[PDB]
Amino acid sequence: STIEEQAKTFLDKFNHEAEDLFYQSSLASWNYNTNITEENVQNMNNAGDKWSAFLKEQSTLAQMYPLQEIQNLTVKLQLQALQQNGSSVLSEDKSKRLNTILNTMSTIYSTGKVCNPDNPQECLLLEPGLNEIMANSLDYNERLWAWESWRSEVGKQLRPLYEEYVVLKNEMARANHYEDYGDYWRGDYEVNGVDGYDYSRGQLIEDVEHTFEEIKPLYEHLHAYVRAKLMNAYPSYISPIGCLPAHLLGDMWGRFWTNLYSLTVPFGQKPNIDVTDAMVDQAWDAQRIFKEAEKFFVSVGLPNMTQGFWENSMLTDPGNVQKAVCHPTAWDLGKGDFRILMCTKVTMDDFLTAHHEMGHIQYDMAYAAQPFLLRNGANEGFHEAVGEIMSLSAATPKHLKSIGLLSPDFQEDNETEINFLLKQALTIVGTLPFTYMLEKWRWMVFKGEIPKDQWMKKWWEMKREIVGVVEPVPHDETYCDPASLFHVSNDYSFIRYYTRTLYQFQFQEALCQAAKHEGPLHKCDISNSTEAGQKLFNMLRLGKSEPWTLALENVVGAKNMNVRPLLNYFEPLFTWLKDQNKNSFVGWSTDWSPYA
Amino acid sequence: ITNLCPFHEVFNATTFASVYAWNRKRISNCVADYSVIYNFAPFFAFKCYGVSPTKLNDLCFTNVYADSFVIRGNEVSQIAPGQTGNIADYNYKLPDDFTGCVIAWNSNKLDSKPSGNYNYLYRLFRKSKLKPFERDISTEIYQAGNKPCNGVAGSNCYSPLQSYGFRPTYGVGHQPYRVVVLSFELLHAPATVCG
Ligand SMILES: *[C@@H]1O[C@H](CO)[C@@H](O[C@@H]2O[C@H](CO)[C@@H](O[C@@H]3O[C@H](CO[C@H]4O[C@H](CO)[C@@H](O)[C@H](O)[C@@H]4O)[C@@H](O)[C@H](O[C@H]4O[C@H](CO)[C@@H](O)[C@H](O)[C@@H]4O)[C@@H]3O)[C@H](O)[C@H]2NC(C)=O)[C@H](O)[C@H]1NC(C)=O
Ligand SMILES: *[C@@H]1O[C@H](CO)[C@@H](O[C@@H]2O[C@H](CO)[C@@H](O[C@@H]3O[C@H](CO)[C@@H](O)[C@H](O)[C@@H]3O)[C@H](O)[C@H]2NC(C)=O)[C@H](O)[C@H]1NC(C)=O
Ligand SMILES: *[C@@H]1O[C@H](CO)[C@@H](O[C@@H]2O[C@H](CO)[C@@H](O)[C@H](O)[C@H]2NC(C)=O)[C@H](O)[C@H]1NC(C)=O
Ligand SMILES: *[C@@H]1O[C@H](CO)[C@@H](O[C@@H]2O[C@H](CO)[C@@H](O)[C@H](O)[C@H]2NC(C)=O)[C@H](O)[C@H]1NC(C)=O
Ligand SMILES: *[C@@H]1O[C@H](CO)[C@@H](O)[C@H](O)[C@H]1NC(C)=O
Ligand SMILES: *[C@@H]1O[C@H](CO)[C@@H](O)[C@H](O)[C@H]1NC(C)=O
Ligand SMILES: *[C@@H]1O[C@H](CO)[C@@H](O)[C@H](O)[C@H]1NC(C)=O
Repeated sequence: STIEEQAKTFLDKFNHEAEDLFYQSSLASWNYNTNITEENVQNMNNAGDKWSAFLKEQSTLAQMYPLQEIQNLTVKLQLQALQQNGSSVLSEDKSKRLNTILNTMSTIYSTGKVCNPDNPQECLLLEPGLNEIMANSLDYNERLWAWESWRSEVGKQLRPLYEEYVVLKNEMARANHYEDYGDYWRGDYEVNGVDGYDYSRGQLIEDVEHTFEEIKPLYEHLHAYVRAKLMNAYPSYISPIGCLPAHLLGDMWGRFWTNLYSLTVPFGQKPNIDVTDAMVDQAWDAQRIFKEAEKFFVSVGLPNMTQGFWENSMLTDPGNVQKAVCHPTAWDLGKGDFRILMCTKVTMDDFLTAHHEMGHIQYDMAYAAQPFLLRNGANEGFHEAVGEIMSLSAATPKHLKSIGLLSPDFQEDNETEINFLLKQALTIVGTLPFTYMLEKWRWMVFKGEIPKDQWMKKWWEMKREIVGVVEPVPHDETYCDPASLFHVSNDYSFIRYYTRTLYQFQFQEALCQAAKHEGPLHKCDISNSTEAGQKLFNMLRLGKSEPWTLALENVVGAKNMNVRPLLNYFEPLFTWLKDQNKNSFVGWSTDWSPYA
Repeated sequence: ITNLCPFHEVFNATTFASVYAWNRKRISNCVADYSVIYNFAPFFAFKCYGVSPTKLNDLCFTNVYADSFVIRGNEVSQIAPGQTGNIADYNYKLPDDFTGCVIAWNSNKLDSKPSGNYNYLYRLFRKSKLKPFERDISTEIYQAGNKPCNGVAGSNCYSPLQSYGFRPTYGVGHQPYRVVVLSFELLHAPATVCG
């Protein structure tokens, strides 16, 4: 008959085959992750090989149907997804070289170990001891040694591999119709074929720059306050108008500033909000915590878990000979099977992580009716924002009192609120300039504007410029500092966090306004409202069928990202920071270099 | 009362075949007692259309037909008059004036293995719709393109029959369900089946 029906039949067959193959692969992966054995490794390898092959032949067969004959605007989307995610255009030698480079990079990053200073006796790994040293150790010399040694020993090996990798990726992208790998990455947000909702791959850069230009002042005030506190901590090294030394950010790379809370607490004498002792006294356990999270999810009107989830999901550390990865994950094996993997302890951090993962589980359940190629979020930020809004809402003193863990006699005021806001800021605000810089540098290097001989010079120049952090030790072009990051080494996009940061606050403001909330935004609870839950579910059930711009309009009445919700959220801290920055000059100096 | 109409064969059979080839059993010349049906596990959907369930023993008909097959959990709502959807319009079509009851209960423990089940097939493509109370077993390449398939598979040439898959870990709505359909009718002949 017509091309549309001929493609519909093919999609109908592929939808049924892919579900079975994906279920088998996911079951094998879950079995290995809960049971680390060589036989499970082999099973995962076989399942993954079969799935990848099947995707390859399906994508190859899908090339027969031209796109210009389709007007459903849904079959076109499914066919485009299949083609994009299954097509390969590289020669066999180039593909083998690229795969070998990726495997070597992953192995080097995983097995990279640094040894104790000026000693071949002992060598340490990143996660066990280096992270703890960077988080807690206050020794200037020790932190500097760890930073320098780790960065050198990881980057000097991976620099030429990164050069060959960027060459191969640029070749592949130019073989495709995209201009370069940066355009290939930015093509995720593109929306075409709809009037009044179209999006262009080049508009993302302009929007990100505009948002950063609007967000700068809060970051600069926070930087001034943190500089003052770090001067109070370490007297001699820090300069009044210069950038902060890189090795004193409380972590390996400076992604998060959470570890500086002990040094930068505004009002230490006030008690901190902790319920670990209360949970210990009330004899809570993982099942009780998960039941509490499920009850909170039910209270807004969303459906709750099935029996299979409780029967199959593991929520405790096995121990003994059974060893499993304890990084919390939300698993969607498909075909109505949803599981959660997490090693749980009796802490408020795990209590919040329960809600955070349950949000992802609910989002996965929401779009179960959509086709296989559309069972996914609108883009790479919606899933994370949905996961994070529930964790944002579950930390309120009102919710803590309603559950009963928090004492009813607790009172809130100036200093509790300011401490909570600063603790949230040190985690949320700090990472945004770093993410923007990393994405901008990767886009520039993929475009080819920055030559290899000037990669490091430009890197440290914008380090002095934007984030206001200066290197402690000079480095030549031999090093590869960006490759020291896990995401950079393992080829993952990085703008999803920047998008999620704005999306979560827009969603939170929309839900709080829907729930007829009054007062400061940071004290908001949506547990008992049934209209915010209805709106959220209405957005969740769509899936990938509708454009993300249309979904965002349906939620918040806007077609683009905005920072005004974030500014409104952080205004009470902004006023206090303005008050406290009276005698400190705001702004860093790029000319300052700590190494004379 | 000697010749009890035996229903524990149409039920309790350990084999219900596939939906695309459903068995048909004619019950006649016996005394029918419907109380034996309620002796099994709780039924997922007990729906009677043309007769009150309490008065099944107070009225009787010329003949009774029993059909049995196995389908998925979430296609049960489609076995009903006036419903539209793949299974109903391609494997088992009911008439508008259907008089009887529809029986369906879960059999996950009995019709599932960890390795996978591929002995329960169903039809996916067909040239035209199905008339009420019709059966098709023909297995030919469903041609979708202009170029004739010539009896081979490949581009725009697909097999019509596609099999299910049943594992014990599947969620509700994908687990196998066993369905039994009872039909009552009239014609110019003595009824002779009741008691
Ligand atoms: C088309 O083909 C592409 C492959 O090119 C597939 O793309 C992948 O899609 C999946 C699904 O989104 C991506 O999976 C995501 O990976 C992230 C990477 O995390 C790494 O690091 C953590 C440790 O920090 C490890 O634990 C992890 O195993 C990874 O090694 C995850 O962080 C993501 O998890 C997020 O969501 C869960 C909830 O589900 C949260 O609990 C997490 O905390 C986190 O927020 C996620 O799992 C994958 O990265 C993509 N590949 C690439 C190369 O980008 C498509 O799936 C495919 N499309 C099809 C088949 O339709
Ligand atoms: C693009 O193609 C899709 C796929 O066919 C079209 O979606 C189809 O829309 C029709 C009418 O809305 C749906 O029919 C309905 O079927 C259900 C049973 O599934 C029945 O109960 C209803 O009474 C109704 O008849 C059909 O299911 C649906 N198909 C799918 C796969 O969802 C869509 O309409 C097309 N778009 C355009 C613009 O033509
Ligand atoms: C964890 O993995 C081990 C090894 O893969 C499992 O032991 C296997 O168990 C199956 C069935 O129980 C046997 O058929 C294999 O012969 C066993 N292999 C070995 C090497 O003993 C073990 O059962 C797994 N644990 C859990 C809880 O599933
Ligand atoms: C949502 O409703 C529930 C029940 O109507 C509220 O739970 C009560 O909360 C008060 C504190 O305000 C406690 O003293 C009661 O013991 C709770 N009862 C039960 C049965 O849990 C809950 O507080 C409401 N949510 C909000 C945000 O007010
Ligand atoms: C949530 O689960 C409980 C059992 O734990 C159940 O009684 C309740 O009906 C569920 N919620 C909804 C909305 O069905
Ligand atoms: C603390 O609250 C009191 C309430 O009267 C107010 O006068 C004071 O200015 C507040 N201090 C800060 C730092 O907000
Ligand atoms: C059928 O019934 C017999 C006896 O009534 C019993 O032994 C057998 O297990 C039953 N089988 C099924 C599948 O119900």
